[PDB]
Amino acid sequence: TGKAWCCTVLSAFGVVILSVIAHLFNTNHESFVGSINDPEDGPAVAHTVYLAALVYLVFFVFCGFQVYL
Amino acid sequence: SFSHFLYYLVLIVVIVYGLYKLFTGHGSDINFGKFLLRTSPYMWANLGIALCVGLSVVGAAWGIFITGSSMIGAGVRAPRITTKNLISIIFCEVVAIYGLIIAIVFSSKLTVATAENMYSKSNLYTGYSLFWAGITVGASNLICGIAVGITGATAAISDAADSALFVKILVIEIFGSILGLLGLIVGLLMAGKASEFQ
Amino acid sequence: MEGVYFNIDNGFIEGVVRGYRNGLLSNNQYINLTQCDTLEDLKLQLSSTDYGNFLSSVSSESLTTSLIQEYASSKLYHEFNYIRDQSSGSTRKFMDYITYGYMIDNVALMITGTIHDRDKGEILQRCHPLGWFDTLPTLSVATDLESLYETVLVDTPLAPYFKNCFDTAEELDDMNIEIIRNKLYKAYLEDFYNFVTEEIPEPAKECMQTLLGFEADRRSINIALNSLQSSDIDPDLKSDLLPNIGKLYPLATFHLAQAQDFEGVRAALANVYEYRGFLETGNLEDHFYQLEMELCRDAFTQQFAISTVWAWMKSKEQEVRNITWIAECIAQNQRERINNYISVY
Amino acid sequence: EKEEAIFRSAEMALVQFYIPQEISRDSAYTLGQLGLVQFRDLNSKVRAFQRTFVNEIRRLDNVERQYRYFYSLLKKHDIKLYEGDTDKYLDGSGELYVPPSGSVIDDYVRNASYLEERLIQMEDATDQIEVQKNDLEQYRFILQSGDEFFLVNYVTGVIARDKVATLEQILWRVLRGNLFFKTVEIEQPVYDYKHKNAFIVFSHGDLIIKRIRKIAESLDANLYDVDSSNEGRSQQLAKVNKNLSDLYTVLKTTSTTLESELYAIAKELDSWFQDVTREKAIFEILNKSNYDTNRKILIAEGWIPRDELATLQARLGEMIARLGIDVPSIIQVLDTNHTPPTFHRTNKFTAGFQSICDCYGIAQYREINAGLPTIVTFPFMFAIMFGDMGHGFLMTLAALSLVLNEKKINKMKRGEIFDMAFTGRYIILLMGVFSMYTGFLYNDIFSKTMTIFKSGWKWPDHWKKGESITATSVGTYPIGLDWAWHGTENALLFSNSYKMKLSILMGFIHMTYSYFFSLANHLYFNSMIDIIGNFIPGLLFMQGIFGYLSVCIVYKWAVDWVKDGKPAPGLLNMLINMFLSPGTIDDELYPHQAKVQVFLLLMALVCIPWLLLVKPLHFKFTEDFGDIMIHQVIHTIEFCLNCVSHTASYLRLWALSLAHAQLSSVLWTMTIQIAFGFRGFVGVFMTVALFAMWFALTCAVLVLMEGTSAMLHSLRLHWVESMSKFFVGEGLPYEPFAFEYKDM
Repeated sequence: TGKAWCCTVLSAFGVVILSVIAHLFNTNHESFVGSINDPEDGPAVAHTVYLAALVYLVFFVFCGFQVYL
Repeated sequence: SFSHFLYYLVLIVVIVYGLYKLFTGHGSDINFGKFLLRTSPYMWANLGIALCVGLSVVGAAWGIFITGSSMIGAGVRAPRITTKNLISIIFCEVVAIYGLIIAIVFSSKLTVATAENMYSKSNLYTGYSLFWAGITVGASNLICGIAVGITGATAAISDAADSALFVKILVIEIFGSILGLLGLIVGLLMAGKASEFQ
Repeated sequence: MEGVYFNIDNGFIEGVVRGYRNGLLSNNQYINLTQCDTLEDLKLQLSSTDYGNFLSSVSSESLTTSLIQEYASSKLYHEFNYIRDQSSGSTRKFMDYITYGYMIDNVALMITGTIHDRDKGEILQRCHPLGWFDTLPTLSVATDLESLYETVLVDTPLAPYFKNCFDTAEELDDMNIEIIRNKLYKAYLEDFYNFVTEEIPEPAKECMQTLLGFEADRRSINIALNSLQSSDIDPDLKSDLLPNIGKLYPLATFHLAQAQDFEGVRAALANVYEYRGFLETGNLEDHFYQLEMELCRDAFTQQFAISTVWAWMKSKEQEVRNITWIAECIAQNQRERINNYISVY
Repeated sequence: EKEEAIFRSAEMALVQFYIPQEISRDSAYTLGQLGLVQFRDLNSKVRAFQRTFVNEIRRLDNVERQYRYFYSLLKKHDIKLYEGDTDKYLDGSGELYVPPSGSVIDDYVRNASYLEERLIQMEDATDQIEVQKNDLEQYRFILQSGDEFFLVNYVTGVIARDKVATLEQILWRVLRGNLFFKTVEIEQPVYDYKHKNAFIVFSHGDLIIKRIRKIAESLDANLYDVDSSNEGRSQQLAKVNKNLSDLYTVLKTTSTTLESELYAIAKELDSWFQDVTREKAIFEILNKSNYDTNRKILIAEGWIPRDELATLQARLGEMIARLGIDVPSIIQVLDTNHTPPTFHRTNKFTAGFQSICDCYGIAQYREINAGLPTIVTFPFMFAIMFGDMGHGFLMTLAALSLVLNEKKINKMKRGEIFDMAFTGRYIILLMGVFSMYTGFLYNDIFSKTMTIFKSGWKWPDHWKKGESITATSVGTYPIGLDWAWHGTENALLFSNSYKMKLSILMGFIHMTYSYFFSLANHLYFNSMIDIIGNFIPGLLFMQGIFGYLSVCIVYKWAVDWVKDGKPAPGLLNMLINMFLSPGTIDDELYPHQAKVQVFLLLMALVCIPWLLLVKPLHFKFTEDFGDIMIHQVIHTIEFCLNCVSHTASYLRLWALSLAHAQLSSVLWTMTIQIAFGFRGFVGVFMTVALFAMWFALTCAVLVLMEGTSAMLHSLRLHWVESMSKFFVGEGLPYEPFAFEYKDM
């Protein structure tokens, strides 16, 4: 029902937005670590964003079985 | 009342303060001259540019809810009038366009001036003229925006009774819009001579 | 000045009322009623005017003169509760004092039913709807006033008006009710006059200070006349029934209480030209209704004032009083006094 | 062939039907089956209360009144109207329907009258004893708890909840000293539907209680009796509870005789509900014809699109072969001087865009429909404001869902907020697509930028921390805003001075394109005076002011003022001094500038009186002249200002684009950029919580609200700024005569 579509679509794009974000701190993209206020260490961040992105893949598959039934 | 009790008291402090400095031999210390020579001429100009468009736009929007709120009333039994009585909404708006033009004319004159040639003759005239040009054009159009709205609700009614009364009343509402055009003229003759800041 | 702060909240009320008046019947629209044969041609006629299809739920046989008067005032009250439900603030009170006058009529109409032992269902149909309150039918209980006062009428906004009324007997009768009913318009027309004096702005103030100077003169005189049918009434009692706002106040009020004949009354009214020759000629009540239009006809000449609402009703009740007056003449085939109807618009 | 009728209305003349009396009914049904004709009331000159076939229709609406009362009886009782799944088996499509005979319909009016009287009897019997049900069913409830209430001088009853607050404070004033009053709440509402409470009073003696029983029963209070001793009220309970045992089974008996019948009528009702609604509608349109008495001729004239003359001609011939009459002719067309109505053909796509232009005004017969340019200008202006690839992507998907599943969604029921979305599912699709093309030029995605192509700018070779730096140009960035501006100090001094000059040019183009539709209308109705009277003077006024303003802005951009050594002139002082101090300049733009300005100004002043005089004089030259002049005086005082206050009003394209960034680039900086400074499992949590708050505000504040606020300004720009150029209006709709199903 509607209570699962919320966490489904949210977790769906959440995986797709966070995965691209992690790939950019790793590669040291200018817009994300080029300035001084931005964090200095890239891969110290991408290791944190993979993990958080998995958490949304948990709720995408978990509530993905519930809407199926 | 309370808010009316203050106005009697502000008069009294100014009179005690006006005498204590006088019977002691300090009357020249309250010198409005230095308050006009030493104050920055940019303050007087950026008020006449905001009050001109400020007090004019209050005029237009005032005359619109006096006009529209009655047109909508008569148009519950006679809804045909909404397109014929629209004119009175135009004569309420045009005064705003009179103000929006002056603010752009005077914004051309705002420039940067040195520190030595700041408080000179040609720069104090400019500020004092751009100020009382913004008050005149912003007060005239503030009132034209009210005498047109009032006159615009009587025609919005008489049109609903018998249509023959409408055109006979715009001769009043057209003589109401002249007033907003006369300040637009006089406001420029002030600032026709004033030259931008050096 | 007048119309600068009016349209902020009371503007949409000004346009609707002045839309409802153009639907009033002019002299030409009354004449077409005068030559109608029956009440079925009448229905065909009024549909042309603002009354419209106001009898579509009615048959041809059911047409009577009472069913008309009932279905002409029902259209006035949905056009008043509408303006009353759309209002706010000071204009609400002005549209609430008007209801305080139509409920006092219902007070003296329920209490007389207790004197005569009639059923409330037969009565409440005769009660006026604008003067309703929730504790109204409970007035059918008892005969005493203190009984009906504390039980019911202290909660209502008629509390401050019975200050000069607790001299009643343990037995209450009809001639005492008319003395009770008339002591309230004495105070009502004052508390509604000090209100207009204070909270209503100009120019409605000058207009309504006149229309209350009239409604008090209509009652200050007619008390002196009905007292002639009776044997005697003390003069000190009469001064507690006369309002204190009108033109007759204070000078002429002295000589109306102290006038024991029809001739001594005209000596009291001879000293004011507004009320000079009404007694000298013709049906008296038709002279008042003629001056009532002429004071309401001058209120519509104004704009940006909330005195039009008062005038709108009083100008539209005389309208309905002319429909029925003509409705009886046509139905009964007496076509003699069919043209006595009053009209200004 | 087939006329499309989306660029202009459908050309159509009116046609008469000399209908016989024998087949007056049977021929008129066929038009209702066909559904392409609108009739004109010649009978309106005659009064409305007395007409020819009133004896017929007056009988039927009373018969149609009663069927709604059959449906009402279904509502009260626990019954459902067994309905049809579709409307494809009632001949609503092109397939024909032979009309019922009089015996079929005379039975209906008969079936309406004798049937209900049985139902009016059965319901009176139920109500006569159902009021006896509740009066006693309450009488036992006060007895069940009769023990604990008290812990003749007392009374009991049942009152509605609102009146208890009125009653409880009245009895205080009657008896100030002592007042012993309790209350109990009934769990289930009584059907009268109103809740009710129970109560009890204890008084002193008999002088008072006879008065309280009046005060209570004056209000809606059912006073009952109870014995004082607890042994006694158990006896009263023992006897009344038995009467309800026998009574209740009787209710179940008298009810079912009504319900088995009501169940029987309900299945039949829905079929021959509509079949009478047609039969009265047919006579409503036959009233409007002239019915001659001495000669049996019925004259009815109506409009029909010219494409379907032949279908009507071919179809009519088949009916008269079913009859055997074959009248010599029942069809003929003439030309007259009335105002024909307006009909544009619409598919699923063009309809949600045509529902917008209709709300402002019905278009004149055979003018330009403004609904074709509104397909693209409307959602594209939304893109200028909305202007972001990230948000525009989201709008597309919710429009890519509603569209694909449209066949499921069509059948099922819907709310009201959800219908408007499905009605405009094709409007939202484009707004999401074109919002992705803009944001690629603006170079914004969720407040971030795209770094695909090379940057024509360039930085120095070396610098240090906290040291300010400035760039060097190399070449030009091909497609969009070069990505070196992001994060920069003086960015907004570029976008602001850019997006202004965009909206001016985009407002100068949309208006003039809407303004040449005037020309393509005067050339149709062959009204050449307005070309020389109305069109051209306004063309020469504003093109000579804002066309001069729009062309100079492009010239200033294709000139390297730095290399030549000349200073770049300002454009505000250029537009002002040419009115006030003509012939004067402060900074030059091009040769003979002052030569052109004075002529353009001279051109405008002559176009005011030439817009003002030539058209009235043409009438006088060939009372009314006073009407033609004053309306032409107002066409000038409006139009000249409308050439100004509209051009400023396109600068809402500027700000709402400027706002959507400073909400997005703040909402990114306050929520998610926080988390990128934390680490550990505490860092894994703040990223996950702050994201869903970013995704939520994004999907609620920036897509919906800024969608709707920007959705309405685009509507505004059409109705007021663009459509005001050519739109006259005062049209007549095309609402033909055909049938459908009633929601009831």
